[PDB]
Amino acid sequence: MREIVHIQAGQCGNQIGAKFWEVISDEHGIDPTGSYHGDSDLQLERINVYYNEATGNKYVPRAILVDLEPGTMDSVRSGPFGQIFRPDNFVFGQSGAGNNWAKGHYTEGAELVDSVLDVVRKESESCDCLQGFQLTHSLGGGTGSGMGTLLISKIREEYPDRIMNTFSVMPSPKVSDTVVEPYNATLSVHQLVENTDETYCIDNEALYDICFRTLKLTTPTYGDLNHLVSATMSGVTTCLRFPGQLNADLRKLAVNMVPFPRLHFFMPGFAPLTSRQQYRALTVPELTQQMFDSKNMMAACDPRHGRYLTVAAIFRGRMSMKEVDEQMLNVQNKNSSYFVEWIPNNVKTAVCDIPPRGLKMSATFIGNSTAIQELFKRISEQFTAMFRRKAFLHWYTGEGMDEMEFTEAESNMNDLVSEYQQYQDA
Amino acid sequence: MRECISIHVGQAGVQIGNACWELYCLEHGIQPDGQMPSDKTIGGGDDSFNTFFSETGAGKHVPRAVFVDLEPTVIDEVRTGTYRQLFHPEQLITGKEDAANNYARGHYTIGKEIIDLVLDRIRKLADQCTGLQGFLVFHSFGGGTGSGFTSLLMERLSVDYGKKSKLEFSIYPAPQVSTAVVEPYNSILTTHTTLEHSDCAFMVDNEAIYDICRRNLDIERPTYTNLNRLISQIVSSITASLRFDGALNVDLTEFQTNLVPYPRIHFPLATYAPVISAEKAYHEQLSVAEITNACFEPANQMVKCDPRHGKYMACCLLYRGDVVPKDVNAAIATIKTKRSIQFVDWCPTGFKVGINYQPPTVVPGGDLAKVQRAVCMLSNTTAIAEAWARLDHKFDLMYAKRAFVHWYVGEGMEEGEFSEAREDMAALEKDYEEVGVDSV
Ligand SMILES: C=C(CC(=O)OC)C(=O)N[C@@H](c1ccccc1)[C@@H](O)C(=O)O[C@H]1C[C@@]2(O)[C@@H](OC(=O)c3ccccc3)[C@@H]3[C@]4(OC(C)=O)CO[C@@H]4C[C@H](O)[C@@]3(C)C(=O)[C@H](O)C(=C1C)C2(C)C
Ligand SMILES: Nc1nc2c(ncn2[C@@H]2O[C@H](COP(=O)(O)OP(=O)(O)OP(=O)(O)O)[C@@H](O)[C@H]2O)c(=O)[nH]1
Ligand SMILES: Nc1nc2c(ncn2[C@@H]2O[C@H](COP(=O)(O)OP(=O)(O)O)[C@@H](O)[C@H]2O)c(=O)[nH]1
Ligand SMILES: [Mg+2]
Ligand SMILES: [Mg+2]
Repeated sequence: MREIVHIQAGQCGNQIGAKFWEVISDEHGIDPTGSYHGDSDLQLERINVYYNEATGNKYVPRAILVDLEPGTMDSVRSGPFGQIFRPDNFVFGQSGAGNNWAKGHYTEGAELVDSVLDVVRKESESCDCLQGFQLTHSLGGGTGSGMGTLLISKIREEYPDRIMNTFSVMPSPKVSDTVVEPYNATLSVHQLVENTDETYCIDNEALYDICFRTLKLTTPTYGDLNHLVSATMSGVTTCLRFPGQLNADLRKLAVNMVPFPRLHFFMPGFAPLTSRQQYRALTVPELTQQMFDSKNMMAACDPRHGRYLTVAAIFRGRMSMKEVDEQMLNVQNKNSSYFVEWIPNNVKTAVCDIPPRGLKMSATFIGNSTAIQELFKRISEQFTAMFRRKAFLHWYTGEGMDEMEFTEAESNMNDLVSEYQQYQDA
Repeated sequence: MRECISIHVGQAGVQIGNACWELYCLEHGIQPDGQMPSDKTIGGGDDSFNTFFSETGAGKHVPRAVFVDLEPTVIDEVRTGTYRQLFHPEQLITGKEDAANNYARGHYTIGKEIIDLVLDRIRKLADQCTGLQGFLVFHSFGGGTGSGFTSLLMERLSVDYGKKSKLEFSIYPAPQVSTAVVEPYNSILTTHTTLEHSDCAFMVDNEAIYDICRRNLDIERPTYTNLNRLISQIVSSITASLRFDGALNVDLTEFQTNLVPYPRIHFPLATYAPVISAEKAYHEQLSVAEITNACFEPANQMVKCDPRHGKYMACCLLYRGDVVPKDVNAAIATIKTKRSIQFVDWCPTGFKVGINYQPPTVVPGGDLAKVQRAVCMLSNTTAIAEAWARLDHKFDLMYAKRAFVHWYVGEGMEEGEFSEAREDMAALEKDYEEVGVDSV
């Protein structure tokens, strides 16, 4: 029994978090009322990882919902699976965070953070052997970014020997709510460099482009973006939720994926992705080639602009394991230039028999590539374009922050970019 | 929670408030007696319209508003008007002698006698709020009360409600409807005194509204009633995000994040479309593309200035009615290819969009046609400093001769306050030049 405690914070964090719980509840046979009604014991074998078992053989997500305004969590509670969450695990304020990292991290968020830690402590105390935490949030707003990283720091203080994992949505001017998003993201990224073990970098620019160019969605909504994320989150957690040999827990995943402590930012990918053809059967070569294509990756970085340190690939459904190996070793041997030579056998493959709801075959990609520096470079450029003229800083200095904290955050992320470039040339 | 308190100061502020609250009642289905048969939450609630309306146990929906004037005849029309039952007598505050178009009388001589009562009444409204978000202050630049008492009130509100947000709707003077030669004096004095106490101010050039009414509504000589009904549509578009909720609805404070890059640079330019007579609208359905294009015609701006001769720091589009994002995006793409839109090099060039789904409405007997969709553009452009330059020049012409200054000194003001105010305006104009110069 290796339990994971899930936290979703802010608007983006709770919207993507709600869809993640809808998806995996269906996979494990849990209905919106928390009753199991599946037909396979594999659905229950590792259900303890994400669900508590309450009275009457009911399953309650080990999930905590956090926000500084009630709006999004009201819509979650009134949503499809809104009644499955523990009512005491809704922790919310009223003032909001105003897309302001300082409000989430230092003022408004600091008033609420102790109440979230009370619920984290309650869930942790009921764990046979807690392995760690997973946080869903965006970096471009105030609550998920500012309060989310505050929560990570306080959790690390109270559980220093547990794994911290995040699904972090990176902002992009193409799918942007406010101009201060590079400020909030730059301040948050430094927190993640220090206080997380694994971070999935989900770029809203990549999600939009996939919806528009690949899925042929002329006007993608946030709901369309969150549909891609929930499918991806289900894929990357398959190894945690079903019986398997590879990356079966958060710490073994980290040991396999993170060769240097600060370089723990992963590019996720999913296949298939196609326009609505839809009933057409997918073959192993087609899954493998799509899963490794940049068009299927969600960090808007070109992996041919860098090199893979480590890769994890997860295949779902009934397929030929021999054929999976051939195509996986095929793409590996044919494109050996893009895998670092000093980490032998750095591509690991897992297969899970249970496929998602609507597909017979699927594949999920997790890459630790030095090309992720392009993401951090874009944020640094957008940060500097405003900070050079101290633009919009009054929103933050009004909350007590000084300009020196921005300078230090700028230097920290440029250091991170330089670290990636060191190993890209290695 | 998230309540907003409106404060209407002087004749212009009060009469515009009359137009705004009448329009709000029509938009929300609130009758002149305050009853709202659709609101099943009797005596309370946390609906979106509750940001602007409190509720009594008898089912009356009461504006979160205070009306204040230093003479009684304008507010007396509210006390006996069609919507008299909407307000309780304590919300309508009057003196006996006005400020005589003299900032010094509104801020000092006459204003000091009523300021404490006004603050007591505002406190009574604030005590009924579970999460007060801030204040909306309506006033003219040119009147003695609108200029002098507003600045006194804004100063006192900063002390009593710290940094809680205060937004202005400010009536910029126009010679076609002006009543005082000294309005440039009052405008500069109140702009200087209020500058550090206001988080965001929407200036409304009476000449721009006057010209729109003449050109677009075929009104030969617009009255205040004509001007105020147009102004209330613009105010309603701006506050619609606070009073209605939806999935494409972007809160005003989120627009505000993009619109105010530096504390002093807090004067958005508003542009509204469509302004059309019923006889012209009866043929046309104006599309999303057509109303969006009209937002970049200078003739539709609320302040006369040339944004083609400035730089943009932000561009916000607030749609209401039958509008979907697909049509907005296509309209914006067309605009960027064909229009003169230059941003400063230090800010993103995108447009921030909000959509509020309830269609606009009009007051019966008005001149504006009821349309299926409307849009208010809020832009932060350096060109709005042109409005300051025109006022500053009229100030300089009179002050160089000290014309009319004795009226202010006679009420206790010093010449140093004039030059201090004028120098602040000079620095503000220079601030607008600086923000628009490319980085190095
Ligand atoms: C519970 C849900 C939400 C839902 O949908 O319930 C309302 C869910 O998504 N679960 C799924 C899942 C997948 C991976 C891991 C865990 C779960 C799965 O089991 C399923 O149902 O996929 C859904 C997803 C589809 O929408 C659709 O995608 C989209 O248009 C779309 C739009 C925006 C964003 C993302 C997708 C989908 C795609 O996406 C996927 C995911 O396959 C896209 O390219 C993939 C190929 C699919 O052939 C194609 C084209 C389909 O045509 C198919 O007929 C179908 C299935 C199989 C839907 C039309 C209903
Ligand atoms: N748009 C509009 N402008 C108005 C209205 N009433 C007055 N004004 C303008 O306001 C300025 C004069 O200020 P007022 O508001 O009338 O004066 P006041 O605030 O009552 O101050 P005093 O009467 O001097 O004590 C002039 O520029 C007028 O054109 C109005 O109802 N609508
Ligand atoms: N993919 C996705 N991104 C979102 C969603 N909602 C907001 N965002 C992004 O998150 C950032 C805004 O942060 P948000 O979560 O709304 O602020 P918060 O509530 O203070 O944490 C911007 O970069 C948005 O593009 C969502 O539902 N899905
Ligand atoms: Mg948001
Ligand atoms: Mg008057």
